[PDB]
Amino acid sequence: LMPVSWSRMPNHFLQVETRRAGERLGWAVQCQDPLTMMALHIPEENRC
Amino acid sequence: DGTVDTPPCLRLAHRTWGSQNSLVEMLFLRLSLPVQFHQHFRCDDPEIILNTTTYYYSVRVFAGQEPSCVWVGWVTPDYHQHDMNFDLSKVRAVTVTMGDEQGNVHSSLKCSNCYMVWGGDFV
Amino acid sequence: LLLQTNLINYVTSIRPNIFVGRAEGSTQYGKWYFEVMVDEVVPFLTAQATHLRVGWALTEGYSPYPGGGEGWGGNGVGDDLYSYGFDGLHLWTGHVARPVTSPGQHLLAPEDVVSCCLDLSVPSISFRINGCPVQGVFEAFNLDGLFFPVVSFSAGVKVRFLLGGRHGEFKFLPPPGYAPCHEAVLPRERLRLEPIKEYRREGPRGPHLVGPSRCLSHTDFVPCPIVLPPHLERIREKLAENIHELWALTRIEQGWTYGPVRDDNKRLHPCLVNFHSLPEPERNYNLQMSGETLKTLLALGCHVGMADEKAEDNLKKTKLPKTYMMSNGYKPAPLDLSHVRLTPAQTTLVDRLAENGHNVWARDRVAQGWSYSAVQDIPARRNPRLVPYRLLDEATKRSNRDSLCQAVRTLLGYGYNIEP
Amino acid sequence: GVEIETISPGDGRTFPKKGQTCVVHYTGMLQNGKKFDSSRDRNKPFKFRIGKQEVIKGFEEGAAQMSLGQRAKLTCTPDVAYGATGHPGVIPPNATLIFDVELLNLE
Repeated sequence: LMPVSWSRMPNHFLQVETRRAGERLGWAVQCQDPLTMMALHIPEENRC
Repeated sequence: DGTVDTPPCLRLAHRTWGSQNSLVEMLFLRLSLPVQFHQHFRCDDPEIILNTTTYYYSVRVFAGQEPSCVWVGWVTPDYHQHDMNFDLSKVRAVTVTMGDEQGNVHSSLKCSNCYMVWGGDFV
Repeated sequence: LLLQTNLINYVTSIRPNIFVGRAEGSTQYGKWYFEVMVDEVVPFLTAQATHLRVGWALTEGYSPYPGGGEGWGGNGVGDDLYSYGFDGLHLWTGHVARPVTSPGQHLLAPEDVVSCCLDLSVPSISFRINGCPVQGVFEAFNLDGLFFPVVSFSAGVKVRFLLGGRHGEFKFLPPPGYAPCHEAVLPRERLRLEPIKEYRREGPRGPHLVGPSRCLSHTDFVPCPIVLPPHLERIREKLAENIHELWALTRIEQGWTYGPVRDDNKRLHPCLVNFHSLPEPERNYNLQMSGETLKTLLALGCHVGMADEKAEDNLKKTKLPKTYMMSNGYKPAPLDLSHVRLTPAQTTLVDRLAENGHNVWARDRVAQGWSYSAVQDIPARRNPRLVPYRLLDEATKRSNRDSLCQAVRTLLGYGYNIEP
Repeated sequence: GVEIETISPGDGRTFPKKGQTCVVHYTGMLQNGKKFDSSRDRNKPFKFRIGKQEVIKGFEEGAAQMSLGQRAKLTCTPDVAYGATGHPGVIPPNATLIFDVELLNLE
């Protein structure tokens, strides 16, 4: 078990819109645009 | 190599246990291939050995190593606790229980990310 | 035996700054509640199902990363041993779905309100959706760290938070024993919404990269705490008479007069004449507060010695004008400390004493059966300063500091020196 | 061995009758969870006629047991589909199948 490893940043992230609306409705959060990626599996370890 | 007196085996020996920057900390050994439990549960003689579903492996702690600082068992892939202060209290274990609308329970499942024993609990 | 490829969705995780945990020295409640109202979910924007779960998570263990990870991918709440998820019809924990028996069970449809019952005394997490409770709970999990609410979502999900009446408005009544979640906010930080363990933060001039977040520890909420020499035994009542005379000068400066009753609304002070005019419970209090701050003064390593009692006695009292005398006409005469200037070593030591004195006070208050909330509920055992001293905001931090700066330079005006 | 567990309820009254077509936006898995099939990736609402045994037996028996617009999780046993040999190349022998269907329209 080595402690750290080099991974790769993705090129885009989820655009999150957080804003409190109203003193009784509360804090709102939303997202609309979808972003997907391809993934390998290595099935012997279940680590994509 | 595996002999007539010894099974096929593999060891771990410390290189620098003497002086000159002898590093020592609690390292974690996992093997490389998993075993797979069957899809549904059940719910030597050549007859018994060709129908059996139960398996055995073995470790042998050498002399000069304390079983107080040895933990042996089984580990599922979603386990990433890397600490030098690990004791068996520091094992994740979550108990899931479900019941009816009456409140009487139906099942009590415990998932743990680690299934081991303590070698210090025998010697 | 080979590798498999697939398109999957992204997930993130968000939380408020509400980190509840228990320990031995527990200034916290241990049984909380909050609500989440879902109003806009597309079931299928992508090829994969739209991921949306709600639950609780630890601090030091749960680290969702935007790609890869354990399982097939898109791992979020309940996807390992550090969080416990619910989606409407499954209990997500340890990366496995658990089929539940809920009345009218379905996914998190719009116009639904889910709730999370949490207990820290017994390890217990429960849920109700739209007032209707679920038939399954979690047990026996570890308690080494804090807990905060988490919702993990895929794209195409709009949802709102219901934290407490000052911010949300609870669409259901909490079961008795469950505090509204806007109470565990720390005094140093307002309520805010944030991601977890992130590295990218979109800035003005380009995007920004951040380092690892510094998390509050598990035991950052427990507070912390001999013989007495005879040369300080006599001066203990001397500073005690100095402290009450300085208090009555502080009382008369705002408008407290000498009254037989103690009425703050009428501005009445029964300790406004002199320290001997203070009652015997207040006279014993002025001495036992004197012996406490001195036995801890030697305990930190500050060496004290007795010298120059003549120049100490030659220092007169502070001048009290006609405006300084209250309605009773008796202005107290505390010892003058205008000659003594406190050192930066003493300015360091004046904070370490007020840190200890406030935390040993709340240690008695924690033994008195009290816990923190942002609101002040005295019969419900809530005092808004029930934290350790560095978690206290600067105003009360200054308030005990200017309180303890009075006793320093007068004892320096009593001739006694302080080593560091 | 046709177990239907609901995911989202539909009309509750409209059911497919025989001699009729359906449009199902399905997807399937195995018991290990490996996703061997979908329909949305091909962006095509899959259609078929009931009764005429175009699909396997565990599929159309699950199909008439749904309402219009309902979303159901099926579980087809080994004996009801691809029993001994299984599909060549795709589905292994004696494999239990797990489906996620949705009746789009047309009964």
